[PDB]
Parts: sequence; structure tokens; C-alpha cells
Amino acid sequence: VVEYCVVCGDKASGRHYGAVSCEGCKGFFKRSVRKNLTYSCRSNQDCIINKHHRNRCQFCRLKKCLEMGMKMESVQS
Amino acid sequence: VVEYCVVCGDKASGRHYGAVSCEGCKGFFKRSVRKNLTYSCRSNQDCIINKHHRNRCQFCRLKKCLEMGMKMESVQSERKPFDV
DNA sequence: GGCAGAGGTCAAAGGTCA
DNA sequence: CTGACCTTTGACCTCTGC
Ligand SMILES: [Zn+2]
Ligand SMILES: [Zn+2]
Ligand SMILES: [Zn+2]
Ligand SMILES: [Zn+2]
Repeated sequence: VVEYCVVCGDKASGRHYGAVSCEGCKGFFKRSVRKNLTYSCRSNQDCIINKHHRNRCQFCRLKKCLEMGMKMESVQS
Repeated sequence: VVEYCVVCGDKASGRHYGAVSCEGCKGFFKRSVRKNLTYSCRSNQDCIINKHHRNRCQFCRLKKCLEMGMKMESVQSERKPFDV
């Protein structure tokens, strides 16, 4: 075995874009990069990413994807 | 393929929170659970719930949502940071 | 062959606002 | 508050190039 997502802590499906991650953070990363979305944090860019609340701040979720080694260049068309 | 809200009998849009429901009963259940709304029935707590009378009693509508198998645990956290 | 890590889909969750 | 109308999520897939 059981690996956990380095982004939100949910059970990871395997490595995606360079990081051990859940289907959730994988899909969120892909769509964020495809559609060239930087988001905006409505609270000081210190939001906690966990399984149950990871959808609260898109900006802090993308920030943690990149901090944890997800690679924009591994997302293709 | 036309199916029907197990709560009010309006035309359903799909499963919502574990029951075949219309957009109204879906939106109502979310709002209710999200804000911890319990209601008060103004008449004996067995108000009839259908398309025409669904807004007559919030308490009997929510109670009927639960009876038909809508799950509060299926309602997620609001998608904003806490106190924003 | 084998399978990791890329792809895709759409039911059911979200949110919006006359 | 309601609900018609809209967007995003993520579990379950398939494809493929080492
Ligand atoms: Zn994750
Ligand atoms: Zn944030
Ligand atoms: Zn209904
Ligand atoms: Zn009542």
C-alpha cells in the first residue's frame, strides 16, 4: 504493498507525472496543465491538502503537486 | 429513459447521494446537510411530499430524503478554505 | 509476452444565480 | 431559499513503448 499519495494521503494508484499519487491528484494535475490553469488561494497559500478536503483550494493543491515533483512536461496532448 | 424522484415524483436527473432524485431534492439535501439544518414541521411530521407541495414542509422533505436512502456522508465538504 | 504510466470516459459530486 | 443549468472530480477503464 500500500503506497499513499504524496499530495493528499489517499491510496496511490502508482507514479503519475513523476509523483506517487492517487487517481484524484493525477486527473487534477492533467486538467490543470492541459487547460493552463494557475488558480488563486482565497486564504494565504498555506491550505492543508488531505483526502477529504483536497478540493477546498485548487491553488494549494497544484502548489503541492509541483512541490512533490509532478512534472508539467510529462502531461501530453 | 425517463425515471422519477423517489422523494417528490418529479422527473429525475440521476442518482444523488445514493437515491434517484430530481435537481430540487438534490439541491435541498445538499443545502440541508451542509448547514446542519434540521427543520420543524408545523403539523404532525407526516406532510405529503410531491412535485406541487414539496416546499410546504422542509422537515418532512428532509425526513423523506433520508427514508428513501440519501446519505449525508455522500455530501462533501464545501469547495473553499475554512472561513473564506 | 509484461506492465508502468501515459491516455480516455461520464455518473455523480461540485457551484451559480435569476 | 429554490432548482435548472452548468463545471469538475476521480474510479475504472484501455493503449503502448520500453
Ligand atoms: Zn492525492
Ligand atoms: Zn489555499
Ligand atoms: Zn424530487
Ligand atoms: Zn411536515
